[PDB]
Amino acid sequence: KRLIEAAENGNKDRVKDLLENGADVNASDSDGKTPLHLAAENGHAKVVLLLLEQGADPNAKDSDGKTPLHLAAENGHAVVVALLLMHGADPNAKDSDGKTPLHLAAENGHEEVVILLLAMGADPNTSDSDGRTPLDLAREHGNEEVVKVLEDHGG
Amino acid sequence: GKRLIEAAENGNKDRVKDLLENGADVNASDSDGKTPLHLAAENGHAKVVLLLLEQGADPNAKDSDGKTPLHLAAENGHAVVVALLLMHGADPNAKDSDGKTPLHLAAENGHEEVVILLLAMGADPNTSDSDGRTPLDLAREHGNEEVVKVLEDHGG
Repeated sequence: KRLIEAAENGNKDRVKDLLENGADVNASDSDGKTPLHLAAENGHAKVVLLLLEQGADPNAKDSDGKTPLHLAAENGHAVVVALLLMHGADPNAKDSDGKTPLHLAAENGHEEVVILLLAMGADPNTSDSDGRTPLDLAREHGNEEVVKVLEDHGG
Repeated sequence: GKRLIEAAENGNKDRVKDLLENGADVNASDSDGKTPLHLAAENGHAKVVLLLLEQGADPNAKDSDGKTPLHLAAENGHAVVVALLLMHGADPNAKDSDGKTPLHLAAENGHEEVVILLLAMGADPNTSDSDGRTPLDLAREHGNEEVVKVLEDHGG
């Protein structure tokens, strides 16, 4: 409960003391949001690492089917994405719109995140609910470097 | 091999791919022991780094200074490159000729994101270089306060 708000604002000290007091590393909000979802979304890499080493699930799905990897990828938090991938976050997990972390990174033009996801086996040809691939979204965004990266990985 | 090294240094992914298709050795070395992966990691060419790694480039190949591509990427603060190298098994505790690990080089140059990634992959925060200095001593010496705190929190 308090741990979720402490991970959200990137308050590492308050996160550390709440788990020392016995707070569940995998505690969930009414929206299925865990402390790892919010720290990942907000780009708090140090908090993300502490949560991961304490056993936080990098594949926990919220009510939108989004994992902390979806949220970090969407926001272009490259270091956070790398930390999640290192701890076994699925780069092909689909949200409620059928979008993988790669679809969200490509849509928002996050080249570094796209590279990291592809390196960890993200399928560049996965179709979302509208039948669109991350390449289709990268072309809609217009960043030609992301377009090129996806094309080079068999997109 | 020589053409592959310069192309990897320039970040020319298409020329790198063309040379590998023509039979260029992924692990070709210069007279200084620098491989195409050493130069692509040093110059921060993440896309070239990924292509080289998937084609079998050694992330632990040592140059004449005992530096691996991880040392060079960590020293220059290339976070994405560091993450790519770590994913492919680069040793975060490898020592160069000065006894410095990539963590010593990252801490010396104030590269906080690189330090976080190295620590996450098991880099020992208390390794001593040839002068008996730890990454914390080097982070302190060069006034890198953000790096100092991170190292202290990881048992430094």
